[PDB]
Amino acid sequence: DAHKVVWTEGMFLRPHHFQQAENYLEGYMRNWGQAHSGCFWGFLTLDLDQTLLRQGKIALNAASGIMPDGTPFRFSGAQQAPAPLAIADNKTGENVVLALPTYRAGREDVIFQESPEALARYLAYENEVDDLNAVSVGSAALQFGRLRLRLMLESELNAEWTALGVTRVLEKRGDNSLRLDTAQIPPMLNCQGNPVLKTFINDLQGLLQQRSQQMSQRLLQPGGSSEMVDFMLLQLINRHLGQVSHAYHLDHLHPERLFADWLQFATELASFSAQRTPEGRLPVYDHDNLALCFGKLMLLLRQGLSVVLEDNAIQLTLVERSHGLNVATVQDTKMMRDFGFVLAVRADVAAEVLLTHFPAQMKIAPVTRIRDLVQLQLPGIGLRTMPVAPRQIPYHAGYTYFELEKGGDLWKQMEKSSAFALHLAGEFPGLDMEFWAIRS
Amino acid sequence: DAHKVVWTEGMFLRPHHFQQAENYLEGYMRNWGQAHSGCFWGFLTLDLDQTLLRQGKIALNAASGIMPDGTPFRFSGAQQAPAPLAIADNKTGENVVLALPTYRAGREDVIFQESPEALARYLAYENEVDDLNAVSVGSAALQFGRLRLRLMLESELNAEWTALGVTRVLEKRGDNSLRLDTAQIPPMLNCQGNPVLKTFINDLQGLLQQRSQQMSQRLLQPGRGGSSEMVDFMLLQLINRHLGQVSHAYHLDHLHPERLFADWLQFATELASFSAQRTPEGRLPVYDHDNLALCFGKLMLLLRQGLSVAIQLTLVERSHGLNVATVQDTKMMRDFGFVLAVRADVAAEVLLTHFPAQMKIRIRDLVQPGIGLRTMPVAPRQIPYHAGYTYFELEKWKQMEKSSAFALHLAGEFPGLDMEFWAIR
Amino acid sequence: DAHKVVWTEGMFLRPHHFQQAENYLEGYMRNWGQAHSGCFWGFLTLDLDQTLLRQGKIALNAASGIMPDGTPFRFSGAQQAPAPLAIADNKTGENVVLALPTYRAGREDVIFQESPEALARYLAYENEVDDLNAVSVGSAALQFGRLRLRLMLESELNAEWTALGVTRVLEKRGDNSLRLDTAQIPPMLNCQGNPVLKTFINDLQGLLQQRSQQMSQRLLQPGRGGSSEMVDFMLLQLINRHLGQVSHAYHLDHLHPERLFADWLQFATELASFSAQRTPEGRLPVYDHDNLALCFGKLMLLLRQGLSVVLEDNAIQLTLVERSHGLNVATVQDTKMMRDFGFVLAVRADVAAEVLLTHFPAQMKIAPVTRIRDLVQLQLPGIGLRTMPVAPRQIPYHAGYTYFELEKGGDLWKQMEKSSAFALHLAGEFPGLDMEFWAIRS
Repeated sequence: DAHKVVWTEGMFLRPHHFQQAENYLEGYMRNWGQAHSGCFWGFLTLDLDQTLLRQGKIALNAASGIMPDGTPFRFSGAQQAPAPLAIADNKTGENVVLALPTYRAGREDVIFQESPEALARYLAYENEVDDLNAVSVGSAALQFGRLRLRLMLESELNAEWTALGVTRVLEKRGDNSLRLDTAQIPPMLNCQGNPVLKTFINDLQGLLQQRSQQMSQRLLQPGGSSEMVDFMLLQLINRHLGQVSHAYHLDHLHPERLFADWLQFATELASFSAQRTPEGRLPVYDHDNLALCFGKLMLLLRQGLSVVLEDNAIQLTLVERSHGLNVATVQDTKMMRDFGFVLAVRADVAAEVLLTHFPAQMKIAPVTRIRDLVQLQLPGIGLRTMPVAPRQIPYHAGYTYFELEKGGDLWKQMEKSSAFALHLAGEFPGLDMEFWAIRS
Repeated sequence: DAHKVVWTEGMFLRPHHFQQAENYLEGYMRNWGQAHSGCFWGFLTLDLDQTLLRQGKIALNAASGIMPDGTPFRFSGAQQAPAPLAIADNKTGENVVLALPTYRAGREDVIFQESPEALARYLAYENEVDDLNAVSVGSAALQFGRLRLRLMLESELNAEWTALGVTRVLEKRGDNSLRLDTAQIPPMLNCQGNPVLKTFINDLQGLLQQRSQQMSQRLLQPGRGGSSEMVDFMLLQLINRHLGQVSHAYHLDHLHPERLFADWLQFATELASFSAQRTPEGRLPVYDHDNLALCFGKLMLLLRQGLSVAIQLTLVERSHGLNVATVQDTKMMRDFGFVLAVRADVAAEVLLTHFPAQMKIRIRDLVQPGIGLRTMPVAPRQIPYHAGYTYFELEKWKQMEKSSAFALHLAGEFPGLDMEFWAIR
Repeated sequence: DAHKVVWTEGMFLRPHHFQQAENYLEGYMRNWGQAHSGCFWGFLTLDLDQTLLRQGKIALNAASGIMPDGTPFRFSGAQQAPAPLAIADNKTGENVVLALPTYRAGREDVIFQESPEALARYLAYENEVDDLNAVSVGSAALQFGRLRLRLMLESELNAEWTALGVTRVLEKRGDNSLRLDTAQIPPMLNCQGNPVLKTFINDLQGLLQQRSQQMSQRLLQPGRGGSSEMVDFMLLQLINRHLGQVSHAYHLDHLHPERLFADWLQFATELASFSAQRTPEGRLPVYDHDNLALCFGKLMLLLRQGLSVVLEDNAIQLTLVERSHGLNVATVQDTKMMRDFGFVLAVRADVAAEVLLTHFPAQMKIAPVTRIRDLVQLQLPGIGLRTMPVAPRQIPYHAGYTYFELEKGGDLWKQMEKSSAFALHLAGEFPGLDMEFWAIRS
């Protein structure tokens, strides 16, 4: 905590005065900045040297940003950059970072001669500079500070540094070339300065233009609920056409802002999943692991933008034919395989009667075999008693639920069929049945 | 790129030291600010002086903002104000700007006598100031730096300046005065700072309030319904969301135009769902901080389109039993339906049975039956509320798609009669 | 008007140069900062000393933020905090502020001797500091400046001060202790610096999780396919968007209140679509940085009205937060809650009814977090669960669920009463389990 210097008349100026006055004005600006920005550290720009990478070292041609302690930085050129960092010929799967010593008054801040692991924040160097006034006398030689930025392994870090993550090496091959994890993303203050973020945006805009035009075309060429639900999705997509177009053209865009919009998009999208609500832990923004959090977020977005809008459960209509014989037509070809089936049954007999006699007297089969089953006296599809109404169908007190058992040669003919045939022998007083299909 | 000045135990102090240290601090600030603000330059405030515009002279009474290079500034009054720019009868169609020289190390940016060709950033000047301490000896004359802010033509600009658009003269008239394109918008850091942006916000608010009351009123009342009904409720939700958004924008003391633009853009593109395309068509507007009039101009037109939406024809008397229903367009006659609002001092039951028969709509041929008239259980909500009336829909034939007016002729008496005739599309 | 200083060659140096130079630089940064932040003043952190509340004193342990005039500040410890403010016997319902005098060139800005009624911004003090270089000779003694922050009454303010609101004194008890209006919210720069804002977020999230769970389950079942089902689906959609929005808010380490308000206002005005009025009626709530309790208060109301499925506050749902396998934790939001409310578990599972009625009440052990685990290994009982033959009229009744009231009484109940959360562990043989935990006012 750096305080403001008092300057009195008759005061003898010492280097400390300026040193402390700099400390204070820096804290002043840092306090102002940190009070109004929540993820204030990371890279505005970062250019890693790809050629140097063949020689088993990580170099930075240029970079700019803010360190975790609030220190701003910017360097362009090998003379200005941190020492390249060589990688062991055995170490593997290590995170590399760009670190800087934390300020401390209990230790020297500026040094004039480099040192292995010295914690000074600056290195002194000399440079001639012009006076700035029109009237002047010549130039002057000053000493300046050079932030002691440093590339090192994450494992080498300790409480005396602040670091932005830069990359991760996965392999030092035989020929000394470095295999980087091109997926790890650094802390970024601007999505525009990282290529992965940029194509997250670019990719999403493409998904949205694509499904936007698929839908608008079909809604333009059919009035059911199915149509309304689709219009609702198109509406949600259309909102995010504008949003992501703005993100696509913006010169500066903090990733947190982008992530907030897209997380809302993803949870609203889950409305159209079969579950109707987000499932499991939501992605949480992590400014120092953007790759993990935008990765999960992008998966949800892609699932959501690829979902086919579909019913999870529907009631089939029993249509009466000959005495005791009902037929329920399946919607389409694929329903037989994508669904399970439950027969709900109410009757004014004891449950003991229902459970023993009803399955025995009901024969379910594809229409093509029901006559054979009755004429030859063979069972149909099996019925399994469910303990309680499933959750996808409405509870009706008094009803007993039976699940149709799949598998076997009879069920295989059912999968080729378009209608169930339910032929019941005898009678049950007050009998009522519902026939339900539930997605698997 | 300015670096930290190192101060050492015996050092001999040169103005260079202070000068360089100020640069390093200013650039430390600039670097923090620019790391976290995308469109960081523009005006917070701008008060051009009309009084000087009868004189062919663009002058600012006051301004505050940040230059495109990051330089903060603020001034008010004749003294601190940059020189007014007097303009030529030559000039028509050009932007005026407020500019500052860039800073390069290879030239002075303090000068002590003014000279238009100098690229110096500050003009030095004299002022005496008191000590801030309570243990003081007295005041002291110092030299301060005045920011050399230029009012110049955009054509005059070159790589050795940065500038902010201030306006753009379209006409230097014969009356030694100019007409300004009041539709041009400076780069703004706060929407409340510029009147065009403010009227943008106020006008979208009023229009959303209008459509909001418009749509809710219809949905509140019973009516026939139809496929549009659910769509109308969808659009009202969307409008209801933006009533809050725009109210917040309306009340904020500080709002950056980019934030406003990003919200309105998603609005416009969701809005397109309720247009015939079902999705936006063409190329979206793109936010341009230095051309706010164009981008917002486009967006605003998208919005007015999305937020845009029954007529009573006079039953003119010509005789008893016959009134003319001159439709004012033959176009009208096949896309609109037509309804008879009818009330008579007679029993409800008979007016529902007889009146459909003694009023048919070549006609006096038929008088010596007419178009089907169907009872309308619920009145359409587009017709204004009329308690106690019975509504009749004229059955949709084809003699009158080619004619131009209806002829109603009713058989005799239903005392105290009243009648309205409406067309709905 | 803090202009730049011209350092010429051969200039004679005086204190004034450095003084005006710090003015100029401070003004540079302040203009930068203020140009890009509305509502830039307030607290990031605020720690009131409760122990001193008991002597008629308002004292700040620590605080940080920005004053309305642009001045950042940070302090900690009684050595640096402002002098505590004694509240007189008669003040009641008065606002206490943190204040600082405004900079004026016509007045001295540094004083060396504390005095009352002096509008100086700084108080000079002596300290000694090492050289930051290694070419160092040794430490040097300097005079630093310390911000003259001060706690005072809102009524004692004038234009020579800016101030941030800290709290309101409602009553000075007989024993000279003070009771504060805990509902008032200081101007805040981070929602996470204030407990009341944090619980707004946490409450809204739990409501959205509750309505989301319930509505989705109803929409899973096929309905009539009419407009009423579409309305429901439209609302779950609106709830689902804000599940994500509030999750982000809940997890952000730093979030300015104005940003949160703008989102919630839009949420509210779109929710009015589902009200009888179909559109907002009356004056909309307006963000007020210096009265967040008021403006958020109105917003929270609208959102509770639009989302509640019970009458006023006859009942409150508790979120069962899963924290292990079979273990859930229902935090209660009050210490009074456990003496004024009944407690019910709405349960449904894919087991046989006779199994659910017998096994559930035995296999679900309910107790306080501290006292849970032993019971499981100790195989002792927990709070009893009584089947309810009619479901409460105060909470929604899902046909097909069974409702168990918690048996009150015993000694175990007392431990709960003084606890702040239920712990529930269940011997898990229950496919399809869905539960709701409700508290019902008596």
